[PDB]
Amino acid sequence: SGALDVLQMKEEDVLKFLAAGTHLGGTNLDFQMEQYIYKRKSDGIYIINLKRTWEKLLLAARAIVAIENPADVSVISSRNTGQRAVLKFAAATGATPIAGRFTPGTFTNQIQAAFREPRLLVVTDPRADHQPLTEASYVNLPTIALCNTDSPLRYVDIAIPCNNKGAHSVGLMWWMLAREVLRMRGTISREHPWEVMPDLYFYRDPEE
Amino acid sequence: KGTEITHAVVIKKLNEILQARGKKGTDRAAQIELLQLLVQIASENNLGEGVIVKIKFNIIASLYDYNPNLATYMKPEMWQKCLDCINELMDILFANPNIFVGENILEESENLQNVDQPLRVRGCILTLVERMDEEFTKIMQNTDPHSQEYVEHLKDEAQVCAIIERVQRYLEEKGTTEEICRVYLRRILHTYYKFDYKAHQRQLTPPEGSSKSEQDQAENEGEDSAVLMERLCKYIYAKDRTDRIRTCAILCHIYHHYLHSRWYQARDLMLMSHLQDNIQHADPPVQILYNRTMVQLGICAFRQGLTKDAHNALLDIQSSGRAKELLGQGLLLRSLQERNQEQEKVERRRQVPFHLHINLELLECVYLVSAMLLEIPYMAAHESDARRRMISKQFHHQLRVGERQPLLGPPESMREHVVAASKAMKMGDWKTCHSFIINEKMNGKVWDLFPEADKVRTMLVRKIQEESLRTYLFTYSSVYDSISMETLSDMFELDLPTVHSIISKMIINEELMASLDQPTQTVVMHRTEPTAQQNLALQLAEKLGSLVENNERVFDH
Amino acid sequence: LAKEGLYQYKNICQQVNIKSLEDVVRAYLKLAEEKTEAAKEESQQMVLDIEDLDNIQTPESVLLSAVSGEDTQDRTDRLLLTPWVKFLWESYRQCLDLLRNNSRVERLYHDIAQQAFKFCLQYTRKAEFRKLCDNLRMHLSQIQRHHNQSTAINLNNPESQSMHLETRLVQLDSAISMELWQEAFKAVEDIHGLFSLSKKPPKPQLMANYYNKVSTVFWKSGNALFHASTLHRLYHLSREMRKNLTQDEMQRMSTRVLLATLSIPITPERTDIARLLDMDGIIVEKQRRLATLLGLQAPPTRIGLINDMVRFNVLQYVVPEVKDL
RNA sequence: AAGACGGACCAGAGCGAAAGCAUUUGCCAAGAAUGUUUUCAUUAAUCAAGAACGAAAGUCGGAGGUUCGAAGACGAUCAGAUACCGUCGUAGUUCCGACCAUAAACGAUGCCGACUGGCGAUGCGGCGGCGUUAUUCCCAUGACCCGCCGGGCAGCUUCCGGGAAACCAAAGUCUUUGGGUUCCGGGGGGAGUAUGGUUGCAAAGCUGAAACUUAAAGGAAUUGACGGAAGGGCACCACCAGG
Repeated sequence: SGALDVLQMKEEDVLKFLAAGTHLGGTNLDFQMEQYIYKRKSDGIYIINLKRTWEKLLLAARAIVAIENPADVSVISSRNTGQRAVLKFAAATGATPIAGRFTPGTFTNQIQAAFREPRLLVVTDPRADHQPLTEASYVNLPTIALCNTDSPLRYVDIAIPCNNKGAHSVGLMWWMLAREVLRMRGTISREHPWEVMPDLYFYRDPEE
Repeated sequence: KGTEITHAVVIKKLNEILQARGKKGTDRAAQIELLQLLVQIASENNLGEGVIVKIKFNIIASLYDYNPNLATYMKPEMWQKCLDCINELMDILFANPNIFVGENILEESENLQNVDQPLRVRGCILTLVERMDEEFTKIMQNTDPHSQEYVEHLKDEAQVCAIIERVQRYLEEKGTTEEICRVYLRRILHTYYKFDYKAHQRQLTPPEGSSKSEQDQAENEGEDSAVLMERLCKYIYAKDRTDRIRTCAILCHIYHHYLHSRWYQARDLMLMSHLQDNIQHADPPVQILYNRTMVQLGICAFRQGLTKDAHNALLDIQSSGRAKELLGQGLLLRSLQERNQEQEKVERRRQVPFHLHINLELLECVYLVSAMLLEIPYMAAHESDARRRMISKQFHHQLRVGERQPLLGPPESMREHVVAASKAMKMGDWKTCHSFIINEKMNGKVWDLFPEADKVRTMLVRKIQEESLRTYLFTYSSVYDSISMETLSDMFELDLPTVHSIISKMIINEELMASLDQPTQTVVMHRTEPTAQQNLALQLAEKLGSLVENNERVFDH
Repeated sequence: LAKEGLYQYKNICQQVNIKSLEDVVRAYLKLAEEKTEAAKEESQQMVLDIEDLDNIQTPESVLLSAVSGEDTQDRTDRLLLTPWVKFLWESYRQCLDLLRNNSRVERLYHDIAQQAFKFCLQYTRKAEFRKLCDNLRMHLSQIQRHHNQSTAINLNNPESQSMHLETRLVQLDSAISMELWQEAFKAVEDIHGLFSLSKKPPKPQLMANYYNKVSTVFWKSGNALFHASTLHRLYHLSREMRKNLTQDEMQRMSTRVLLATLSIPITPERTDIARLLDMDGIIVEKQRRLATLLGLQAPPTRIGLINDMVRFNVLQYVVPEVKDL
């Protein structure tokens, strides 16, 4: 797995999961995400399993790892809370950030304003990124999607359960998934955690 | 009304009350009143008068089931409807015997052997008397103490006890011996909290011009048939071995032996039946009755004035703060232990009626004062710079909670009357204790509780006089080298055969170096010395020096 | 009377102190009726109870008195109880009555002492006790709010004068002495600091002299070393008012000094043999400590405490029979 | 006074085989759901015949006719209106006891049984809750919340699958064709006419053709165009104010 110890959640991670609120989920019944739910709050708010978060945080990184290019890894964030995060994901991982609208046709559409050639897609919310997920399904593209307890799961390959909506739960996973790949391939090597905080991350919060 | 004919519809009109109860939803007001409609419509007699017999058997069953139905704890007027018709059914039964029980005298309308079992319905009539008794048990429990109406409901106990006579007299002792677990206990149930006050009106009313007719020679014997039937069914609780009730009876016999008889028997029967162990397996609400019993042992230790037994019957009780919950009245946040409310609901739906509550302020004045006259001359030996028997966890420690009170003015609390009399006991003046105890327990009505309390006071008069004479001798011991017997007979108001029993036991049992000439009535002591009491105080120290030095080698080897 | 009082908390914290003070008058008219509602049936049940015969009820009196059923009359006892929702709410209001409490410094602090002394002498001495602990806390925590409240405007000095009376009356009448005298001693000590805050007022100190003079009776009843403190504090704080107020009581002051001489030394030997084993030095410390409260820190002896009154020229001023005695 | 009818409350709700059922209250037996270590031991399934029920108008005979109201007629309407319209009104409506047996009795959609997906309600019963509220001195109630169980009403939602599409967890598990049982169609007519049967008091109901006629009829869906369909904008070849 790599260095198995910090790959079994450290309290630095564990607090940040609580700090970004990733453990929380929605209120909706699942049939593909209820495995990733730890428990539910009084009259229903789902505590997700951070074990399921981390173990999918490892393997979806390991899907990106041993691709010799982050250039054919197009990471996707239509949410503005992750647009700083995929900016700081592409700053750290080197992947291809996708902010905002997909502009339908980058994967189809010979005659088009653009064309991209990825291999794996990473998604903040497959409902907010369904237009990537359509053209992921069109031209044989696997897709990692951050899924909460209300997310869609059709055409969704390996899914990391997170709260991943609104809060810093978005920018923590991009802090963590860029952690996990530099943990595997980088100068934060040999499965060491980061020394870079998620304050280079979490989204802008227009300032004073 | 329902149907205007005889017997045949009426049993079906009887069974329709018997059938309609067994539902998840059932009102039972109509079930009661139609039975009275079937009383009057059975104007035929033994074609219908026997129908009333099962109607009165089923009125009470309809009256009883009517009030775990809305509230709660049956209303006592609904219970007095039970009290009316149980009386009325026995009024029928005294005129009845074994008719509509049938037993092939006739069959229609007869035969409680027709469905079913002619004694069992008669036996369940006795179980309807239980239903009169069970709600009255709640009525004695769930009615307020300060409420003067609680006394009004408590007046109906003799009316129940009348039926306890009237059943067993109409019995036909199938019901007696089969229910000798209970029908005998029904005789206990009106005995084991009863009083010597009526026994003073029974036995100590002089039978010279009062108990000359056979009227006071039948009702007073019924007052002591209850103290008879308990001994009559000691030997039947040899048969009816029934350790949930047998151990419970013998403790109530010990009640009768302590209160209703002489407490020498109650001391024996506790030693006799050995009820240290049976109480555990047999329903520890009987342990509450056991703890009620050894309290009442200490009561008749105090009624017989025995101070050690007032301390030693309050050994399973007053070595613990359990005695609050030994009447079942402790609070949940009284400590960090009493949890929870639902178990508190179980214990307090169970326990206890207010006439079954007792005076714990008396019990503390039983427990504290009894060792106050003991331990103070005892500690006056200790506080004479000679101590080896300092007993930890004692009335000494029950004194400590009242001792260190420099602000304490007038004695007003029950412990304050003890602690003031304790200081009066420490002065050696006997008279000063009597101001602090006897008047203040009349002020707090604690003396006002017994008819024997004048003797109990007079017993504790001499226990103050003889023992403060000892603290007179214990405290002023070094300079008393000649001690009178003529003066001390006049001083502490104690006659010579007491004083000879005092002063010899002051010389023999205390082992004071003292010459005595009882012909001359003179005690000659010469203790020698008070500066060598420090030599005794150092031999208090250095003897401990040799022991743990030896114990240093005892553990290590 | 409490849910509406929760409005009366927040609705009448709206600066109509005409309305606030009149409701304090109504806060007595709360209790003025339901004091009498018991007090009618105090007679009227006992009209019926004497009309009832105890001779026929003698086995029920055995069911009463051997049980100690103690036939109280709940006609009173429940009409006794319902003005406690009227009483205790106003005490519970009092700590929250900040920034002026002058409808209550004038009235309610003393109206509590008015209402308490009725119901304490009627039935409720234990409902007195914790309430006086409650009042002392709702004295203290109300001060510990410090939302525009001081003592030096003589706000807390009549709050003292009410609460001191609330202590000293029940103590003398019938109370446990260990507890309410601490409610007096914690009142007297703090308000000695509040007198120190409010530029020592000698007339509540003359009341404190009377609080000593009360205690001189009580410490000839309870503790001679406290009486060694208090009778020495009785006389000189009066002798200050002989100078401060210029008392022209030349028969009384010549006879209060002989009152101050004779009782003051008499401290015999202790009789407590167990208390010597039970660490007398803790007790004499409290005998010292509440004498430090009164300002006569070490409890003075037999003879040298006389000599305080002898060296001071008031022994000359004794009505001369005692002087000869 | 008369006779009529219980609005609103009143719903993707209930019950009832449908046709159906809206004042209260009572009686009467019924039926569903639910729960059920109860019982029967497979008694089950579906259905020609056969039978029940089956709106309405009609009719049979009354009551009834307040109200309305086929007919009916005007007043008005229009080239014509008998119609809509206004007026008056018969039968009818009202209701009883009959026939009638029909309806778009339509959900245009056999039964029963099986299997295949997501959610949130609601009527129901039973259950789970340190759930709330609520009464009596509080429990046990109930109102209600979360959850569950069903059998419901159904809804929403998805390459569940299909379908000509429309749409449909059924209108899926069909060419990879078969759960069982009943019913019905073979392009369009002529025509439910003829013909006979047949009932019904009749009105009419039911069973049920041929000659001849025809290469189209039909269905969805796309696209136009149209509208006395609806919603948008603009021009003095359109208005306004005007000359």
